[PDB]
Amino acid sequence: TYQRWQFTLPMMSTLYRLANQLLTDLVDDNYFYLFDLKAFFTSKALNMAIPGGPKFEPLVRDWNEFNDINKIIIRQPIRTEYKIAFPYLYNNLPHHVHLTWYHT
Amino acid sequence: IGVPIKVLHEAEGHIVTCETNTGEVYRGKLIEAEDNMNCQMSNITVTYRDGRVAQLEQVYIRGSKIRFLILPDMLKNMLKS
Amino acid sequence: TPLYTDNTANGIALLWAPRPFNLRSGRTRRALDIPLVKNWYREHCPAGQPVKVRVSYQKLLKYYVLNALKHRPPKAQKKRYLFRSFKATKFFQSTKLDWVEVGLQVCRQGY
Amino acid sequence: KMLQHIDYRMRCILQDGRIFIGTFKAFDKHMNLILCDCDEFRKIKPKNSKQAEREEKRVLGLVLLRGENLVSMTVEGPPPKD
Amino acid sequence: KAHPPELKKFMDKKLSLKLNGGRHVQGILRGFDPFMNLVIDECVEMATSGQQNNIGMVVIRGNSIIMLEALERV
RNA sequence: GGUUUCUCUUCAGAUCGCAUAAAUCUUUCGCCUUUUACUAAAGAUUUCCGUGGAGAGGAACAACCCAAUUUUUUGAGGCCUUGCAAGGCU
Repeated sequence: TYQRWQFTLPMMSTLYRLANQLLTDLVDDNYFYLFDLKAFFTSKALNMAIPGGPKFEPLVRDWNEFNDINKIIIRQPIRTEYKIAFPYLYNNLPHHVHLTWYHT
Repeated sequence: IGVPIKVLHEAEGHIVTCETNTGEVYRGKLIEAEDNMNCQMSNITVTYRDGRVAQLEQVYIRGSKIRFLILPDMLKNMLKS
Repeated sequence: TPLYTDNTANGIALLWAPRPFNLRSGRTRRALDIPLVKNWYREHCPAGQPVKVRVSYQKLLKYYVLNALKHRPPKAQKKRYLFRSFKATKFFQSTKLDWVEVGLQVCRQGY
Repeated sequence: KMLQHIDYRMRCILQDGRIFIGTFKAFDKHMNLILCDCDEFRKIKPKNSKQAEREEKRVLGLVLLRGENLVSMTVEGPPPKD
Repeated sequence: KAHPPELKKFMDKKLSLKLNGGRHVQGILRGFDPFMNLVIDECVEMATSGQQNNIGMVVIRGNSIIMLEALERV
């Protein structure tokens, strides 16, 4: 029926060596820091685009003191990456947002 | 190593009663119990064969010369055996 | 026992390998269900590539993200087998043929 | 032969001639015994002594007896269910 | 197995020793072996009369040791 | 007592499937003469290519060693007084 296989470890090392042209050279996960699925989900929900990443259609589609510009200390700008990383801190209204894996 | 011995070591730190081969009765805290039943205890009350009591700070009784020990009832309530 | 053998460096090497290499045993998979390039577009596009290729990477990631969002687990339904029903009839016979031979028949019969 | 009587209520006779009755829960190589809900009797083992059945009975509780000082054992009553 | 008795705590302390035969002596622990045989220094026999007599440094065989009691704090 | 291999029934919780299609309906969008065919997001419901657990029947391949202290190879027996028990004894 050819349904299950079990191999010995020299077999697996030979196959692993022969397949290396198609395989990645990453050992851990941190390469995909803001490039994982959860970052892309959050990005889609906030209508923001990571620079390499996909772009979608938006999900969501007055004079005030809280938003005033005389009170702001513009030290660094807030990038879009920061809003993906700490979504509840840098967004008013985060709906359907996913928290990303912090670090391994 | 015997099943009763493991249960004895379990009573270390508890108040226990010990009768010797000569019938003197020692009640107090079990500090150390060895494999051969050698027993170190503290703050003892001893009740002799005549009925009289005394008080001792520190004692050590040889296992062979122990007739028996009473352990806390709560501690007993081993199951696998 | 020795401290290490010939297999030791390789056996340690397989602990940090990507799937399915990291395992000893498994179920055989369908040939089509193994993309083999999914990891290439899940990484950053290399530097210096032209605009069409850079955009290409974004589109492949887009479809990857939409499949992952929209997924709901499979509904447990009464399966039916079409070919087993055909083979139960006396009208369908069965044989073993070369793939090219069968392919030619498919072409002729469709015509 | 020992494992059979485990969990049962058992009448144990000591070398000085005391009677220890308790629930037989454990033993070992030396015949050191673990006796739950154990009482000690001195004067008699009653067979329905019309005068009284129980004199010099003492409640002990959870007892570990050393095998050196054990002589013999018989079945006194069935296991308590608890 | 071939265990030591746990007596290092009692080393060089004054002790009260109850022996078989209703015998009692007092002295300073100077050493021991796996059989619980003891070396006791400045030993004194506490005669049943109440009178006490100095016997010096002695060996007590662990066999005949019923009980010991420290006269010090360990 | 086993393994392999076909057909059927039933239950599917599990990344049911380290993969991924289509259709229908409702909302919003983009196309702009009308309808096919459509653009792209959300939600709901189906179909299709595959899978897992359990049960029944058929066929094929293998087989009926511890007596010298701390326990179990003994400090073991004998005398006196009172109401077997306690104590003093040898």
